[PDB]
Amino acid sequence: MSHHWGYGKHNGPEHWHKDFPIAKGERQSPVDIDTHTAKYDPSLKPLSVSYDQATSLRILNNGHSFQVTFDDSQDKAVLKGGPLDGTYRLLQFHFHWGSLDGQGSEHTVDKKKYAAELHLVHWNTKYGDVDKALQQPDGLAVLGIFLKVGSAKPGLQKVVDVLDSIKTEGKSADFTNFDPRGLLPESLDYWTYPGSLTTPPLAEGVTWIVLKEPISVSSEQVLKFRKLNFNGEGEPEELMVDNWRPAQPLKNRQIKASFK
Ligand SMILES: NS(=O)(=O)c1ccc(NC(=O)Nc2ccc(C(F)(F)F)cc2)cc1
Ligand SMILES: [Cl-]
Ligand SMILES: [Zn+2]
Repeated sequence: MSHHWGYGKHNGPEHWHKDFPIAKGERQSPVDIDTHTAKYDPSLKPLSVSYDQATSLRILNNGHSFQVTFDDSQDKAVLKGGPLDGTYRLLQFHFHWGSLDGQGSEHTVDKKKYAAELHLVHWNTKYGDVDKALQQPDGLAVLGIFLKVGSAKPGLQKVVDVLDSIKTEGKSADFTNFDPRGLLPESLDYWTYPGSLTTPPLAEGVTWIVLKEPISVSSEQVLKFRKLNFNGEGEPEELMVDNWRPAQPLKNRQIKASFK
């Protein structure tokens, strides 16, 4: 609540700049996507999402989200095309969500907040490892996908099923043989802009690719997210909800759209 960065009144996003002054930088994320200002760019290529050989490893409650990690030693699950130059390897995905269904997303669309947001995090292979990539202005690409409540997303259910085994900070479980293709919406139409990580260290090295089409997840799926805990085992129970950073100033940036 004050012993480490987080999302509460005493350690949340308004405090982060003290340890990470780039929090007040020129290319911070998330942002509000004003759909009427975004520019259709007919020269953007279709996004290429190649996840058929993805090799998942573990699922972890890291005290700020839950995250599924992948083997990124080789080009297995990669993102290419769109605004990207070269090849970006999938490292991990995680979510941000709310306490109620009208908040939880980091990006907004014409100020609209979604119930949650999925981030599929990739790094640029030209830098050899993620640690080096994190120091570059084009080191990372994050594919952001909004979640709204509707019918269940079948490809999310194996994630939901394991959450009770990682309730508290520091717990992990085996999470091999998970196929992230099951998390995507039908359309790959997107907005893109240059930004940052949305958690410390807030590094300004991300090409954001935010899909226009949300996925629908069921009420029961989101309720299971909201049973996770921020705290470690034995500490006062603080439900892991509202683990989202609000929109940051756009400053000197243009958001581009892949679609008219
Ligand atoms: N919310 S967001 O999508 O903007 C976002 C925020 C923070 C990160 N940070 C990392 O993935 N860091 C990282 C992972 C993994 C490793 C490894 F263990 F592999 F070296 C070393 C660093 C990514 C994305
Ligand atoms: Cl604390
Ligand atoms: Zn994220």
